[PDB]
Amino acid sequence: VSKSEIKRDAEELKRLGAEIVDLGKNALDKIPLDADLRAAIELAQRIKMEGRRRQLQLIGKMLRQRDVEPIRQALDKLKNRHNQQVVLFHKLENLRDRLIDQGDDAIAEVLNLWPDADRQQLRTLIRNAKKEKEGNKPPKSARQIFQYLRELAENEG
Amino acid sequence: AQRVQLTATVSENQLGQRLDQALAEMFPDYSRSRIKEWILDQRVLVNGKVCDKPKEKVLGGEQVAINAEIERFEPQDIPLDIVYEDEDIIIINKPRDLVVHPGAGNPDGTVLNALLHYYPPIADVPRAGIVHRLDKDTTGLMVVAKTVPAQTRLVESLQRREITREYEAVAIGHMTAGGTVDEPISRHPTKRTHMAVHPMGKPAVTHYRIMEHFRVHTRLRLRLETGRTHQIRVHMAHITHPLVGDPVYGGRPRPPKGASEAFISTLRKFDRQALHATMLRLYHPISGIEMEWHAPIPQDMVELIEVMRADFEEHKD
Amino acid sequence: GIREKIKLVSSAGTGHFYTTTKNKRTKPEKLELKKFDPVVRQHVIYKEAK
RNA sequence: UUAUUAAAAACACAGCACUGUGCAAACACGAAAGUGGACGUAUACGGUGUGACGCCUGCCCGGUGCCGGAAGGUUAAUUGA
RNA sequence: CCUUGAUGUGUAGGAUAGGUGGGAGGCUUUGAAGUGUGGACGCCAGUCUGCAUGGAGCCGACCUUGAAAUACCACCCUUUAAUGUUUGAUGUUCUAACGUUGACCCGUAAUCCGGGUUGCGGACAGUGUCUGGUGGGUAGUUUGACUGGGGCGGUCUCCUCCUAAAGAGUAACGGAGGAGCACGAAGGUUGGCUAAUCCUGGUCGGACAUCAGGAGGUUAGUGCAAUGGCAUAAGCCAGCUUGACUGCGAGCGUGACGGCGCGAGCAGGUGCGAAAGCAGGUCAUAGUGAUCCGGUGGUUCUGAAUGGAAGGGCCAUCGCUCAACGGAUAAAAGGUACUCCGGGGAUAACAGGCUGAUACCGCCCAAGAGUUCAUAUCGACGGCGGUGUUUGGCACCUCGAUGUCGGCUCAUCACAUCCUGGGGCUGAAGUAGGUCCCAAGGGUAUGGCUGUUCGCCAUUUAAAGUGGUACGCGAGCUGGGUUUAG
Repeated sequence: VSKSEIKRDAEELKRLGAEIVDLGKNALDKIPLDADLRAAIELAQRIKMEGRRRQLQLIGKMLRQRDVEPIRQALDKLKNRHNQQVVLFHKLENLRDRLIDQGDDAIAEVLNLWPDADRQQLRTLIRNAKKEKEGNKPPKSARQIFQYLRELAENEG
Repeated sequence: AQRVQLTATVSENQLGQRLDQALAEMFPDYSRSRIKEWILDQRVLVNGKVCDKPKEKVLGGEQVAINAEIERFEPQDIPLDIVYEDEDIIIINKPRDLVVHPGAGNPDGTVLNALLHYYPPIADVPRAGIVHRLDKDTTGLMVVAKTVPAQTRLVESLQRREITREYEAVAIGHMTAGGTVDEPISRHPTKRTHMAVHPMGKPAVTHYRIMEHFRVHTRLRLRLETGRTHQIRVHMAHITHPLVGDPVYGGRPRPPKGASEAFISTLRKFDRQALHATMLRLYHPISGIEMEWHAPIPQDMVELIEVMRADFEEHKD
Repeated sequence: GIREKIKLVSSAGTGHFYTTTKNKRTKPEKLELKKFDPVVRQHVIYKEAK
């Protein structure tokens, strides 16, 4: 509706692209980014400062022509700034004590709602979780419980 | 009190939101504020545990159980001054502070509830047989047809504007002569309890006459055609001559020069609207013979005109 | 914007390629197009249209 | 108190409250020594808000600041399959 | 991390079923089903196992399970048991580093400092280099041009028609708009064909369904906004198709130029049709970005002693919301009434002369209302003029200075006259009146409110006039409003 209205909208997308290049390689693969865009990211930091502007012009160019919300939404989870991400972790730890203290009454909800949960391994993990807590041993396996639930949270496959 | 259990399971699309909202969609009949007060009452269990913090974030996999109570108009005994009562028409003199139709906040104690107590099966006719509305702060005559064929004839008469209605009012200012006012009216743009004159409003016609004047006030007789909500007040106020003692539509208090202490007390004592209906004319449903009735001047108006008569005869004379 | 720029490489062993644009969304199939190649002085097929 | 247009309702004021500070105290002046605080010791010192006295200071932790807790995710220098 | 053997209880179910393939058999007298302890897993629900007792054998679709096997052969996942390897983390003891603004002694008739003993901490704290985080506390900057306002916005490039005054070009806060694509077919060739709208007839079927017969040869269509063209059709359909090709390209046009467009024709290899010929994109005009610097391929082009290599160069190529679109940084938002400096009437406000949109004043046209009777008195729908003291805009400026509003003193001028004066008409009996004309000689108020101009009120007279005087008068006064600094 206004040429300058598009301008600030496009410029806002430009600084978003400048945030992707300023993000580490290990966390770069987390976002569902296409290979064509991904390949342009690695060349962006290794190019000289003036070429970064051209690369920033590149990154903005084919990022506007496609959908942006899933990329922005996925980036928000990694930054842990989207509201649904932090509450998801709240319920993820809310089912820990619901499961680590009983071990039988909490598995029903997980299997009924999530069909990719390996109940063969989950029961054994709770067996170790009960053993370490009862024997007042350091929680060397409690961390792995959260990783498995977190991994299955976003379709581990 | 209706003690009925209420247990439901929250779904997975209420993620990251509070407690008051979550129960609202799953229970459409109860909204957030109704849910809020019962949460503070320590009578709602979530996951088998009672909660005290309505601003908690609940996502899913929880079983909420509400174990508490839940819950046309009950008639009430109200004194009514019957003027004329028979099998077809009911003429009643409505006293002060009595609304003709109950609303949200007055389940019992109104004209309709009193008429229900006065005659139990009166609920058969719609609206218990009332045909026109009137302000509760204004006393006057009210007409109710007993039988339902009389309801059809009465509403059709007002559509053709056949029934004549008369009002007695007291206003401020030294009036000069009568006349007619024709100004469209709609709702006030800002305040929701005011019905102000609007050029693109509903067309309206009202006539006014004068019987005698006073110092800075007047006693006047007038006829109203359409009995809409507060029609008579605004059309009298659109000529910047507001009614005496009207708190909503009348102007700010303005005692006259050299007013006695008793006169100022009377305006304070007369803290209601200056309106009264004296003479009503109707056509009988199954006979076709006119009836005429008159309403005595209420005691507050008797002293109001008395104090103004003494003041006018003492200062100006 | 929606269009994706593509490169057409000769089916022969030479590395000479041509530049052009095709909409992948509507035509995802690889092109079967032959165009003149100066290095081989003949006409050669071009493939791998992204 | 604005020398040299504003002497006031402005500043300050004893009091009140919060917070920081266990002595080689906090803080300030100082590349540092060292000094002030103080040759004092939580009824002491510093910072902030208000400003006699009487009646009182109600609700809210959402964002920022502060404290504690850390279950978890991201994260450089470092080492070199 | 290297083998070492177990290890996987949602459910019906002989019952502590792990996923991916083969699978109706492998194993065993190089000595077995099934009975016991030892060690041990262990949710004692159950299971593995050295030993010999024992002296010749075990399964699997079985019906059921979402899923069928301790019938075996493998990649293996998780949990975990015991050695050896590597590296971390935590806790305890000590002193010899280090600290000690603890005590004591000496230099030393010394609250500095140093040296010595002891006590207390102690490899902590602290310090040096790098690094993560915080960091307007501090430092250097940026906040482009066009006009708008309580705060914010929009425009900057290209294209179409008109404005545009018949070569070209021609601006404005002039009126209408569009583009940042798309097409591997919607290009080329060859061949073929020609609609809107309406009449009659015709079934569900209607204002299109597709049409049979008709005036129309394009008012239809031409991917999209508009314009100009399009019948040889550029519009429509089908076969083949890549000329949307490589190196060029005389010549011309447009711009100051960078650039952009047209481009006959040559060499090669192609597609179409038999051939003559056409094809270097789309009917055309917007669909875009010069250079610097980055990725890829080629070029032994060069290769800081020799041979390489690294690097550089050339060519093609993808590389901009460089959108401020001839593109100052790769990297930058605001205020200053606390401001300052150098300039400008190149640029606002008040006043002055253009102006009459709006509104005030005069006149004319005169239907109608007016006891008869239009202008005795009004007068609807309109028109022509004048100061112009409201509400406005235009070029001219005193920014190296043009001091306000109001009050006091002082007045002056014009008459569109407030009184006095002379009259006309009167629906003017007299007084008292109303309108109009002439007449500026004189006079034309005192107090409360508010800084007031104005106005209200109180009270007099003949009234307490209207305007110019830059809405007079601060090199006469006043500083009450407006009033920098608190």
